[PDB]
Amino acid sequence: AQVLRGTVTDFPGFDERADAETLRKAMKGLGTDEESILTLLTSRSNAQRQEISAAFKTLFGRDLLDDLKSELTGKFEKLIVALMKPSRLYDAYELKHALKGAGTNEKVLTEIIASRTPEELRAIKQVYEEEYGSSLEDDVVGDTSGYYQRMLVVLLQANRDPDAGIDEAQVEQDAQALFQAGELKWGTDEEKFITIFGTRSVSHLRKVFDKYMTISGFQIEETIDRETSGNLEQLLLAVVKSIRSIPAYLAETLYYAMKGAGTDDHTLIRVMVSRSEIDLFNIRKEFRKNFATSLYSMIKGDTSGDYKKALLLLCGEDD
Ligand SMILES: [Ca+2]
Ligand SMILES: [Ca+2]
Repeated sequence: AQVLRGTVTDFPGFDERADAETLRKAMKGLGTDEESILTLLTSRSNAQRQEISAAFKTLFGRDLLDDLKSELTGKFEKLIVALMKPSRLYDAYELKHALKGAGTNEKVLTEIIASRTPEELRAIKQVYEEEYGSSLEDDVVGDTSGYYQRMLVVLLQANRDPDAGIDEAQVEQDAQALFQAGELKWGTDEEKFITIFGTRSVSHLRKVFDKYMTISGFQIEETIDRETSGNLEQLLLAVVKSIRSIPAYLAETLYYAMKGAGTDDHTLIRVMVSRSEIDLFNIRKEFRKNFATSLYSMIKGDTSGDYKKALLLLCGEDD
């Protein structure tokens, strides 16, 4: 399919001492030059941002991060601070920040654990432990319940079959189980639908989604309802949608985060930063295709200020 790319890449002919001085010049004295800051950081890669941060410290004896936290304000500050976080630690940080006793944010839990590949989930599990000194499963387990928690664990095991010629018997039989499960409202034999959804391979599972509607008339997603359903049905839907296309799922997330009154700035920030160098371009295409409107335009009509200016640049084009 389309090759996978972000909207941010290495700045060619990058100078971390020159960068560091531009940034210093933009904060030194009363006031701030927010346009210099947002225009520089937005067109430097995460790796480069970290390099500048280091040149900052060596040529001025100050911490780049703190200076930005005292110079900057609001949603704008939140966006730049996110941009500066090492890409290796970003996903674990967000997981960690969501797991909070009874205040736990399941939406974030669902969204990162359902759209990340095994390779990515394994790395997040290594990093999390290193940083917060505890394993991710234990924290998930301690702050979640029911088959929701059980399915989070199966997926965290980052262990789903590799692709191979499909076994067409297994597909019909597997489409059958899921049909019945839907009928009984996803609240019986969880152990059975759970092994199917988190262990079968992506190609096998795309065949199954196909058999299911032949053998049922509607698409799996129509048996779940993304507004009222529980934790578990919400996970089931994210999983089905991410199987079909990660960029299509992240594009929908961005859409419901702006769609309406206000904006879910947290969600908009978390998806734009995190995917800027992976698939933001692809998310842009799906978005446009599926919502009949460019992402660039929705952001432009939902945000304002330097917050808006930096997000339009990360977006980096009108589709
Ligand atoms: Ca200043
Ligand atoms: Ca809105």
